[PDB]
Formats: sequence, C-alpha cells, structure tokens
Amino acid sequence: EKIWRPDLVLYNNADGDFAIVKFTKVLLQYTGHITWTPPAIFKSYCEIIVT
Amino acid sequence: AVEVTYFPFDWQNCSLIFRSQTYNAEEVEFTFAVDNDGKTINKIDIDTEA
Ligand SMILES: *[C@@H]1O[C@H](CO)[C@@H](O[C@@H]2O[C@H](CO)[C@@H](O[C@@H]3O[C@H](CO[C@H]4O[C@H](CO)[C@@H](O)[C@H](O)[C@@H]4O)[C@@H](O)[C@H](O[C@H]4O[C@H](CO)[C@@H](O)[C@H](O)[C@@H]4O)[C@@H]3O)[C@H](O)[C@H]2NC(C)=O)[C@H](O)[C@H]1NC(C)=O
Repeated sequence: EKIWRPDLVLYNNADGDFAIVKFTKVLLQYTGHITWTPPAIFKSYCEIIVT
Repeated sequence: AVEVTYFPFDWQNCSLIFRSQTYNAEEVEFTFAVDNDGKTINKIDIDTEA
C-alpha cells in the first residue's frame, strides 16, 4: 500500500473481485527492482459449450 | 482431496501447510517446539483440557 503499483484488472471478471484486494508485502531490491506476488481468487467468465 | 473409493468406509489424508508469507528460509526458519521433557513435538499438539 505504500508504493505505486500497476492497477491490474481481470477484464472478463464474472462476479468476483476486479483487482487485487490482498495487499501483501513487496520484496524490494537495492537496485529498485520490486517483486509483488499477491494471491487472488479469480471468478472469470468462460463461454461453456455443453454440446 | 477426498479419496472416494471406499466411501463411506473411507479414511482421508488432509494436509495443513504453514509458511511465512513474506520471508524466505534464510530470513526466517522453523523448528518444532519441545515438550516439558525436551522431546520434539513433531505433531499436532492435543491438550486434553482443550
Ligand atoms: C499423507 O500425505 C503426505 C503428503 O502428501 C504424505 O507424505 C509424503 O509422502 C510422499 C510419498 O508418497 C513423500 O515423497 C517421497 O519423498 C522421498 C524423500 O525425498 C523427499 O525429501 C527430501 C528431503 O531432503 C527432498 O530432498 C526430496 O526432494 C523429497 O521432497 C522421496 O525419496 C520419494 O521419491 C519417490 O517418488 C518420486 C516421485 O514423487 C520418484 O521420483 C522417486 O524415484 C521415488 O520413487 C518421494 O518423493 C513426501 O516427501 C511426503 N511428505 C511429507 C512426509 O511431508 C504421507 O505419506 C501421506 N500419508 C499416507 C498416505 O498415509
């Protein structure tokens, strides 16, 4: 929460969360490199063919 | 995951996996707690009071 982040969104979200809600800590290296690996539960629309 | 083959006369193997969400093994490590006798409690503890 303390740093700028990309605002990644699941565009084809069905009825769950659109973006990351679990704001876990980021690993910051001395070179300025940041790795952020949040968990999520994605509920995504998928056209189901039942033929 | 439920092994259904002998349901309802079945036995299961359920895992409980604990880890640090933030730190790698070099930064934070784990050891099992020892009992009053100094024996390592490498199992789920069961207190008869609770
Ligand atoms: C309930 O569920 C748990 C978890 O699933 C089971 O415990 C696991 O059981 C499996 C075997 O079924 C164990 O896997 C075996 O581990 C052996 C030891 O190597 C491990 O540990 C060393 C530690 O230094 C590591 O370096 C290594 O990478 C491994 O993690 C291996 O020798 C075994 O190898 C065999 O299988 C592999 C394929 O998986 C083959 O490639 C090999 O040639 C060989 O045939 C195997 O990998 C696993 O470690 C257990 N996890 C634990 C104990 O935490 C319980 O057994 C299960 N209880 C039941 C069913 O009663």
